[PDB]
Amino acid sequence: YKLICYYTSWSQYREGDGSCFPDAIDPFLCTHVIYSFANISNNEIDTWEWNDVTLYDTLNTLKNRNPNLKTLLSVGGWNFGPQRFSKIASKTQSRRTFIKSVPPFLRTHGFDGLDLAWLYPGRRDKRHLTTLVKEMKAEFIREAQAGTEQLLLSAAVSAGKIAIDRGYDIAQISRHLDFISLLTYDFHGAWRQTVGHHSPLFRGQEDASSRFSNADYAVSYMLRLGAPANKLVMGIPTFGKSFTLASSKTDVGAPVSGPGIPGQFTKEKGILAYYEICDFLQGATTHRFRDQQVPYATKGNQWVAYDDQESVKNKARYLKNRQLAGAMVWALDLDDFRGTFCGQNLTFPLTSAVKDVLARA
Ligand SMILES: *[C@@H]1O[C@H](CO)[C@@H](O[C@@H]2O[C@H](CO)[C@@H](O)[C@H](O)[C@H]2NC(C)=O)[C@H](O)[C@H]1NC(C)=O
Repeated sequence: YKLICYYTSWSQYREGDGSCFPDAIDPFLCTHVIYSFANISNNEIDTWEWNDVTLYDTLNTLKNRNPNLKTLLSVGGWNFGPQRFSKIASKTQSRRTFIKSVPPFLRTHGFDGLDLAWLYPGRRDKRHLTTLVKEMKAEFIREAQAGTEQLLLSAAVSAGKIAIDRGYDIAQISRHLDFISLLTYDFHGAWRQTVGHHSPLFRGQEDASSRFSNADYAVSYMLRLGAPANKLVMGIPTFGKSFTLASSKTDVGAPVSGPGIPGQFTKEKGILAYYEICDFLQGATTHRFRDQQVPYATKGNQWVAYDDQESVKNKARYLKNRQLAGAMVWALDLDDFRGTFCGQNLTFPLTSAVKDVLARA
């Protein structure tokens, strides 16, 4: 089973214990570590942060302790304009330039592959994505003739039904990609004036409208569109989504006035790291959706949808029963990487729970 873990560049700037460098990653925890967010300049892959080449180097040295560990560099991300991605892939000339620039860059910095994070091609890009993947893969095949191990090619793909139907030719891209990470953790979030969970496993016999907004439906739909199970990786989040309540109501359908207040370390409205949630829970009321199989907590006027060891173990069993290629974890740096906030002196408690179930079949 694969365990694919993202590390984010910007996590180094978090004050105090929140600061996270690749140095803190356990080399034996994951099978693949993906460094998040390379840029594109002058139609060529490029660094993002001022100290990226140093961090690339610190990350890739983990391979000295675990030579089976693979690393990938991810291009794109949220702060990357999808329009930008769109203009690059649309034009054979800018696209071929981008493609030819990738292998040498990957080789120079010690990466084993490229992860595409085009965050949402529209209906007009569907065809250009297919071309980009096809041609990127053909280039990696050619580049291996030089005697070094073929570069891996992956993509992060939306788990939203409409997003899938709109921008992705799954049957076509699946044959060229080594694995596909399903972003099954954005099924709700502040764009609605209600409370709700962003990563439920099952539908929730309760509602019925976006019967499509759960992990299970996303997985079944992808299988149906032609993605082979042995290439699909189910995303599991290590962060939570917070909301500020508009009333004293806390149950399903409770009105909302906006995202929750920022966490002391991640300083981003609407999101809390798992290590911040561990602190939040002290004095909070915990609940669990029986049908969706995920918990939530409340304290004062703050409502948090998150994943704990049990929800994470559950998702992992589920991907096991469906014979998927493995799990993807978004943000090693949002998990308790120091292992000093969540009671037990256990480093990476969410990710480890996942690894433990996987070590099982
Ligand atoms: C990522 O690359 C882009 C493209 O080079 C950079 O954006 C450029 O800003 C330059 C100079 O700062 C301006 O003249 C352009 O208008 C910008 N273009 C775009 C697309 O933004 C961008 O600064 C790079 N980002 C990082 C973090 O390095």
